[PDB]
Amino acid sequence: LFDRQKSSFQTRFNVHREVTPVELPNCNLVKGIDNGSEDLEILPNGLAFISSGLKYDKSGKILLMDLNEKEPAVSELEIIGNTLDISSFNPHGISTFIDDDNTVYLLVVNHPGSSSTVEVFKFQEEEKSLLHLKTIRHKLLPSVNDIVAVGPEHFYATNDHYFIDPYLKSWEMHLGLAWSFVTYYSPNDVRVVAEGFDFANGINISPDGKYVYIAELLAHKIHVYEKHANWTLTPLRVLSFDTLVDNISVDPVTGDLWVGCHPNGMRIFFYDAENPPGSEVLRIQDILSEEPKVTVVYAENGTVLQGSTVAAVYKGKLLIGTVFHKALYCDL
Ligand SMILES: [Ca+2]
Ligand SMILES: [Ca+2]
Repeated sequence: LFDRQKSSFQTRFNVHREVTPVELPNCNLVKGIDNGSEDLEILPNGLAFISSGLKYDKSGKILLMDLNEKEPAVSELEIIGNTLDISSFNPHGISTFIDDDNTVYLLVVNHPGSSSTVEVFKFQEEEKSLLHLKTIRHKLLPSVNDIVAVGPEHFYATNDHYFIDPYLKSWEMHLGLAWSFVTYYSPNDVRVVAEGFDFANGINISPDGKYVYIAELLAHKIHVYEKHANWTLTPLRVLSFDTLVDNISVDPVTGDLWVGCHPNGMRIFFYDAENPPGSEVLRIQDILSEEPKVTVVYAENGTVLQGSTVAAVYKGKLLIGTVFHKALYCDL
């Protein structure tokens, strides 16, 4: 006789939340993005990569925007290589890593069918193209959501579920088992570095490499860890929010986290065109201090932008992307 399941479900999914709008000046929908912009990452030179076309006649693709232009226009990056099947390319989280000779690597979570891999590409800037280097999969990478690169083929990955089969995983989620987990992957060594998560989702790292941040979507929490020289993670603190936190970006200059969120779990998980999900963007400053300063920078009911997952800032501008629909480019 335990209504505990119903009340635990109602809080994880935030079932009655209604967005308090927070407005920005000069918001423009990005021309050419209509099939999602689930993750994005901006380089220090202002080039932004965006994954798009995620599925749970328009393919998965990676898009490029040059945010130094006054009206940035998106372009599709061509994938070259014969080691990747691009017909099933279905991109999700992404990360970059810039090596010492200045080579830019792009890592992309890919879901061909219901499996996960991480695809490593080298960015060829002049040609506007991604050279495929390699496809990574692993038994400890069953259901990958996002990664943060710490080398050309080294990364921490979140897995949003423990199970791969879609029936199993959807039950796994509804029951609140919280068996999802985080994996450190390298050529030499692959191991679980944290576990027990209710829907681990965004992940990122501080600019000095000392701290890893992990979003726990359905617990509405961001976990902060100290990252050791040997890649171990030790819990340092946990932030709680009243919203479902999706992808984390890090401002390289200050270290602030910028977070894409879903106010209402029902509207994002149980989709319908008559009642679309809204959007919400959080800024988090001084995440190690006694009180982190948390600010809603943008929030709206979804009549302009539906289902924000990610946001990042570049030179006074905010770029926001979503799981399945548009993207928004605003003044701060
Ligand atoms: Ca990412
Ligand atoms: Ca995500």
